[PDB]
Amino acid sequence: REGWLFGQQVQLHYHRFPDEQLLTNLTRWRTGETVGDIALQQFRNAQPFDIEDKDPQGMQRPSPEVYMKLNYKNPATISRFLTRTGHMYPADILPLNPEAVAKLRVAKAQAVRIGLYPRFGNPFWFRSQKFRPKAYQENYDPTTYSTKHTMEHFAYNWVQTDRIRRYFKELEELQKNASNGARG
Amino acid sequence: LEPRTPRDWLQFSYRNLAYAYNGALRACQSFPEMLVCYKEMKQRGVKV
Amino acid sequence: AYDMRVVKFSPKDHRQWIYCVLYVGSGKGIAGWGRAVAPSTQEAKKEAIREAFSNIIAVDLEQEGPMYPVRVNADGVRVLLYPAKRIVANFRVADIL
Amino acid sequence: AQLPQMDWEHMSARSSSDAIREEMHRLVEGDAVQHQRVFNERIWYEEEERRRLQTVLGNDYFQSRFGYSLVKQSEMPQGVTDYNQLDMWGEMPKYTRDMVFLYLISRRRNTYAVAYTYEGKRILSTYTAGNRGLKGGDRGFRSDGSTDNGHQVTSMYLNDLLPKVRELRANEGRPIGRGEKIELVVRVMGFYNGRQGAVRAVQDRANEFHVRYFEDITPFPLNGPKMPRGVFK
Amino acid sequence: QMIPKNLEGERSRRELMSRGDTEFEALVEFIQGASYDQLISGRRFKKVYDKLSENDDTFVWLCHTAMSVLNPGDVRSRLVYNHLRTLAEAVANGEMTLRTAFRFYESAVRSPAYREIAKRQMEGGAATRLAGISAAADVMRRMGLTRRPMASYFELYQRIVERSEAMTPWGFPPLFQFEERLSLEPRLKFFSRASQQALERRRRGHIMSAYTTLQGRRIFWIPPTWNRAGRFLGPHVTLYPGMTP
Amino acid sequence: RQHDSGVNQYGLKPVNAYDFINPTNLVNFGRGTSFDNLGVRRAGRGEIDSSPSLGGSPVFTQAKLVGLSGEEQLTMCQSETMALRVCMARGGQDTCERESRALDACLSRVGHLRRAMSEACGEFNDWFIQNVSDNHTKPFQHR
Amino acid sequence: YKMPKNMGVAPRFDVWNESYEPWQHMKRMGRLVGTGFYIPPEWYNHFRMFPPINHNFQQEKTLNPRNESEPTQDDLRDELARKSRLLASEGMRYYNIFWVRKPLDRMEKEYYELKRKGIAHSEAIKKVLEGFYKEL
Amino acid sequence: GGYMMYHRKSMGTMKYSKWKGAHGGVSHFYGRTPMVEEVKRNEPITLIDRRIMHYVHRSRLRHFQLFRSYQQKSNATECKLREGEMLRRRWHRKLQKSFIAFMQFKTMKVLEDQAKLVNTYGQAAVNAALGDSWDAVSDKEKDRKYVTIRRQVKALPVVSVVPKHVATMKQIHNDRFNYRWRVN
Amino acid sequence: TTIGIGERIREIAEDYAKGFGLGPHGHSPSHDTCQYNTLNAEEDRVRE
Amino acid sequence: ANHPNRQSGIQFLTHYNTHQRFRVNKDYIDYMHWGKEQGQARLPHRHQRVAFDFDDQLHPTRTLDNEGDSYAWCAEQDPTLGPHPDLDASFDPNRRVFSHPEHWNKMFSKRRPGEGRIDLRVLPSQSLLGPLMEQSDTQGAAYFRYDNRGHSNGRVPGLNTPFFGEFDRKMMQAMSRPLNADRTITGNDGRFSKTIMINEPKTHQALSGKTASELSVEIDKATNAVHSKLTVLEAAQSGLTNYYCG
Amino acid sequence: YVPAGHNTLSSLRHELRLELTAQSLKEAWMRISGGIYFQSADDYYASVDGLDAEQLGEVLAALFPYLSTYEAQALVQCTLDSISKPMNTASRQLSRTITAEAVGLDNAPGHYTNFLDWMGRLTETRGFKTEHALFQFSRRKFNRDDVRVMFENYKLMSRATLIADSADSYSHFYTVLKDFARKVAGEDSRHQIGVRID
RNA sequence: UAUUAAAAAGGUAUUGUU
Repeated sequence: REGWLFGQQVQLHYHRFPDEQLLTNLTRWRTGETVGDIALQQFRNAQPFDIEDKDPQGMQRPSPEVYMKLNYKNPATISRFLTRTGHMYPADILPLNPEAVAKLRVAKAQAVRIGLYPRFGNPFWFRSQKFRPKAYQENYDPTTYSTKHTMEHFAYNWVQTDRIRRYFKELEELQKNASNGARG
Repeated sequence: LEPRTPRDWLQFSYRNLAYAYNGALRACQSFPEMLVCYKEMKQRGVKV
Repeated sequence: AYDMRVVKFSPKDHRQWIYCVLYVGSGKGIAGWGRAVAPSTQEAKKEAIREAFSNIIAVDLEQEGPMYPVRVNADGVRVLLYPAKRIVANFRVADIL
Repeated sequence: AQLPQMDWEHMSARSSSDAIREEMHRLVEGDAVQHQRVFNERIWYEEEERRRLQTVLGNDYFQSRFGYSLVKQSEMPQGVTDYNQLDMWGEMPKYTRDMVFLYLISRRRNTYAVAYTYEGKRILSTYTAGNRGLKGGDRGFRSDGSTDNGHQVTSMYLNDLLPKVRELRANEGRPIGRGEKIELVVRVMGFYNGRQGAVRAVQDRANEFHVRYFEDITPFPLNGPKMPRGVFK
Repeated sequence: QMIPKNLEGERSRRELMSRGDTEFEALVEFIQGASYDQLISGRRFKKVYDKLSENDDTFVWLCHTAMSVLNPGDVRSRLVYNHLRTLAEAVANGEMTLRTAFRFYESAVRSPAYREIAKRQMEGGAATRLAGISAAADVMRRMGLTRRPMASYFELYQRIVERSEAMTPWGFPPLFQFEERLSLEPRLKFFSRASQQALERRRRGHIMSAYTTLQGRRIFWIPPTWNRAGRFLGPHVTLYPGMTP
Repeated sequence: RQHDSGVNQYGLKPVNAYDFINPTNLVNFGRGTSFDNLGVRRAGRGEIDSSPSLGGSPVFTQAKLVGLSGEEQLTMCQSETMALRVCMARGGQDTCERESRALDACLSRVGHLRRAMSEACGEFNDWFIQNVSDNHTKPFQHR
Repeated sequence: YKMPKNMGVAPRFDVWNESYEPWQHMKRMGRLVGTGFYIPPEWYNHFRMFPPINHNFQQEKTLNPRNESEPTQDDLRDELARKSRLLASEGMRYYNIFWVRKPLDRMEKEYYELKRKGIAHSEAIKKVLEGFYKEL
Repeated sequence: GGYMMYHRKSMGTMKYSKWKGAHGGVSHFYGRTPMVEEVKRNEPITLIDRRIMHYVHRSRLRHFQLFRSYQQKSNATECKLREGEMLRRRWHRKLQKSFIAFMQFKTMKVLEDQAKLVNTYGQAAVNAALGDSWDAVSDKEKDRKYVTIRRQVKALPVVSVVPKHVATMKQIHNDRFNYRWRVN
Repeated sequence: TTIGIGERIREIAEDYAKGFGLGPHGHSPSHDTCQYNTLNAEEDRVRE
Repeated sequence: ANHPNRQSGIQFLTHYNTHQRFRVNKDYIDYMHWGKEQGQARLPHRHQRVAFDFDDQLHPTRTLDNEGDSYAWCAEQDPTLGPHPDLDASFDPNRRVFSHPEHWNKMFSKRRPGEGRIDLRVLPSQSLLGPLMEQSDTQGAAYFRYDNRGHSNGRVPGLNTPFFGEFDRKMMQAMSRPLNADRTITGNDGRFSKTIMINEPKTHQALSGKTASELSVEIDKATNAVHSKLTVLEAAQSGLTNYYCG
Repeated sequence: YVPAGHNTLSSLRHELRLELTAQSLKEAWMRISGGIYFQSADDYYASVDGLDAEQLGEVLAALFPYLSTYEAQALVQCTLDSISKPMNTASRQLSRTITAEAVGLDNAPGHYTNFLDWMGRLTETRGFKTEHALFQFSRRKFNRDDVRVMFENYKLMSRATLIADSADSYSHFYTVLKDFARKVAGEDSRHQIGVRID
């Protein structure tokens, strides 16, 4: 018995049941720390992201317009699926629709036949970058396969949690300093 | 806790017991019982 | 039948692990069989006896035999229990039945 | 002290159905979805960025309309959009006549450098990590063509390029005397190690060479004839 | 070998009735190693540790039942409560395995049209666990699984609290989940007592550290004798003494 | 009961004929066997035969994920350095004039941060061992 | 020839359960105890009267994963949420107060009444939300 | 004799070696030039190429260009190794995804620590701890924050180093980058 | 612990202590669902 | 089986003309991608299975094309009924699921990411090519009333004519055995239960004299059997009546 | 989801609100005290070093006069507890017990909130700290001194008192580990014995 | 012994590379 996603033997989740944050946080609740608890509110039932492929082999990429604009006189929409050198992004990497792959191989290697795409290269690269989805810069697409990105984000937000903690502990240090400096 | 081997003697003196009975009383809250903890601090020969 | 298999606790250290098979049975209905591996004769015997009392089996003896040919396959040995007028099987298998 | 009863003309402002509305409007504006749990400084920065910068046909009509829901979800440009986004040579080199096109040919065990001119005039021969030494009777083949030797040899190539190319400019008739750099197009046959630092060596010399365009030409094998057998197959 | 004494009538019952609180008497025997004539021994501590962790099986089970069984009927209803009581009762007393008993639990008969009654009460199917854990604490306090009652509830509660922190804190790979052939180290067991004892060691060895394997203040069960002992002196000698009253 | 049922007082418990004809397997599974780890061909952490396996193939890039020793950027002192093109090009090795205070300020957070990320990956192995690892019992798929 | 490290003692991944199914122990203890030379465990005295459920076959034999084998381990308001976070949590902030009628609920009921009175989808959305905001 | 330019002896260099065609502006590589990048004014070409090389490295394009160009392998072995890589990548994607699906749980724990700080220290206090600029009523100090955050948001050119290419004795592979021996 | 003396003692004590009859709510105290004395509420009331 | 192309095993429970699933020249199984929905890449897809588990829902009935009336033909039913889960607009069990060896046989090339005989015979195109060009100033065939033949079974009570009575998402009446020579009664016994379903919708369950004489005997033939704990007596309205027993 | 009524981008320069909330108190205080935060009422009280409860109760019975006597003290405690974590005291605890008890069986279907409250009720018993100690002992968060203090507390017992405080069956575990209980629950070292002085 | 915050590897030998 293995799951499909990566082969897990369980059901990936964070919290199942309606209580499991309350039951975890009971004594706080009976002394009344959980009346105002926003830590029991934002994350009472936070479940993990759609960490999967909604359409894995890429049947829904590209968009229907892109087909009709995928012809031979269309290096502009060709070059938004080829590498900066003209290479196709391999099917494991950029999973394309089979019709897209067919139209694209023939469209590139016909544009290259009549010499209306460079026999090697990617002439529309930076123009094409606007369509190609800049992802690992600021926004965190939780369904990425780069783990360097996820670790930047886990750090940066752990950086900020530690930053709250730092600011307030040094303010408490300042308070105990002001104690002897103001009363004695 | 008294010393029962010459090791505990090294961490031991009544004048040090003073700083600790003071911990006792400064943490204590009522005088009816600061009464009994001061009774013990004076009854054990704590160097006041 | 006892046996002896060499056990290699290390490349340099080898032990003689005697390997027993035994069947603890009573024709009153209940009989299990245990095989064990243990370094000594009596310790392998005890280990197999406890494995047998784990593998204990019983039988609805109301029919005093199989009423239909049971064609099973144990760990490589194609077995067929069938109805006869009387126990007609090996010396060993017959004493098991 | 601050007595409670005194501040009243504000405490009926609430139970007046005029402030009920002016605060329930806020509560409704707030019930919506929000994607910021705490004060993000880059979200604040994004807000202030634009803050700085700025300083009916119902369903029936579109039901008969054909191309509507196609233009609704269309990702192509809508409205008058550019031509620098269609023309062939948009993100392409706009060369000049008077430019040196310097090749960096960095092979596996040797990395040489050449230059030519826009007409294909070789300005000097192929200065090599073997031709200037660096290769024969040395520490080994493992460093036959690493970064150090390649940098050394391209530095030696510029050593001659500067007098040579200024000589050619005087020879043709551009009295380019001083302060004007050499317009260089760096064509890099690469992926090896003799190019990684050779690039630094050409970069040390931007104080004489304005490199205009920077391109790599490592041919790729799509379907070409055999390459000499290795050891296994 | 963990061979329980085969009981008898009067005599084994004398030895067995005059037992008293074994967990305590183990603790007594562990601490008494603090007296002058004895040393605190890991063997005493470990006899304490096992005399306290005796009910590991029933506890890990009932925790699995409460917290890994989406929609367990109405456990507070005496039907499923009796399934629970009889199963956990035979999980202790060794008559059942953890795995088979959990299957007996999740398979016992509850109510006809079960999915249909459920999809009326539960959106995603997984009900509230308070009825479950109250049922399990009731289970182990009705069955005298513990001599000191609050212990049942405490372990039942704390193991759950501790697991509540894990990722996928309520899925268990059916193999490792309960007993089988191959298991996980007890630090990595699921509702176990060592899972919080999770740590590791840290070693700076001498230039000569493997040689001196006896030189330190080491407890010797098997004392060295001059036939194996090269120059070793004993665990009490101190060549480099410091002056002190 | 009082002990786990996959071991006997002599080793692993033999189940099938393979175990009974070759009982080395019950008491020997690599240069890091220990009587507690018997049969379990993942044994402890750091010792030999300890790697968790994800569906057959074993795992040895556990830090190389977090970014410790794989793609070390950490950027916290890195952006600081890359900024200080003065104290990057100076005798690059002082508490130089001003910016090496900020360099150590960034690195003071680098230290705590990487201790937190390392403990994350430690808990990651100790989780993935529970709920993903087959313990090498399933066949390879990386070939 | 490199085989999986721990392979030798792997479990038979399809028939490793079946030893443990409760029905096996029912079948196997029923005869052990019918013999009359055995004292049935206390769990048999019970799960004899309450035998396990019949059709909870394991996925390892019913080679069908989409099959909800076990009845126990079984498993619009999206927009009524994305338009008001106070509408969601109005009984469910710390632990779903599962016995009080909920505002999300009564707004679903209101929604359907409205859409059957003939107001379009988008407009029933607004009118539901405005009626909730009002009653707040 | 006549070698393709990806062969070892592509641009031979000796008395008798001859390179065909002109080499200025329009070169022989007019349609065979993969990656041109127009230099911005003064920008460092030690940055343009230290980015080009990292891209064409992560895209394992230099892997292939070195690989297929040296020894024309047996199609069997080329398939063997390429399939091996698609498969091993498909394996490590399982692992990356278990890691990601874990680190998002860790990050949810970071953010829930954030919301314990927020529900013991107050949300606006927390914002100040993050730097909510209350004491700065001056648009000038706001501009200072503006400028520092924008000089930081326009992240300076990051120089990603491309692991060196190794030459073992008989060059068993020129995909070699570290001294691991691979399956040949 | 005990190989069954305490077992059978608890069991005889149980079966002699089981209450039978209808209660004030309409169920034998071991009806499937209709619980009595929940959290000792009956002795609570009888104290109070 | 340890031969490759024999791992598919013995599948008698397919539909194919063989039991040896490795001899079926028809649907070579993609092995790396399938299985997300069917267990393993061997077993047939859940839209082609010929044998159904217990708690697993069997196939959905392909409704008429427009699928506006599949909810209007439960207008007889409780007003608020939702879409039926056992109904479908586009349930086709000859839908070939995509295989990588069948349609993208990469065998005869380097497997370099661009090569492969991608066969576009199987997947419904995503191009705007189609819906753009195959748009017509006329109407659709559903208006043109092009289609003869309606529904293959003629007059089905859920799709063509209104469904009266109850839905049967099990098969508790479909797997019913005739206890009568005229089949006016049908039976369905478990082990300790017996379900006696009057099957007589053409006359609105109005029992004839003979049928009531047979029913008086099948009712007590079941309520006298020894393994009868309960006798669920009811009407098997096949979607043709709302009557229990006229 | 961002909870209801909880504002995210709320600053301090953002004007102060009016609702008596824990969040409101905490942010207003962030403006007021600058940086003082107490982990409970008693961190503030250890800071004030000798100001008892009544010493602020009288202050506030004066400061706002329409308050009654104990109600002044209540405002005291409540502002503490609201800028802190609520306190663990036998006062609040007997309040909870007496009150829930006069409240009685509830109307949640399965006596649900009653069971929540009772799972709370025994969570703050000695037996819970007894067993918490036993559990921590099974984990070795202690040292030689702890072992010795346990031993000596056992020694101070007698036959009669053992026989007695065994009938509760947790009493004697607390009699022994009593110092360890106060340790494992008490985040403090009473012991820093400075220097021996002879 | 194939640079993880020490971690993954084979035998035609069956005390087994003399």
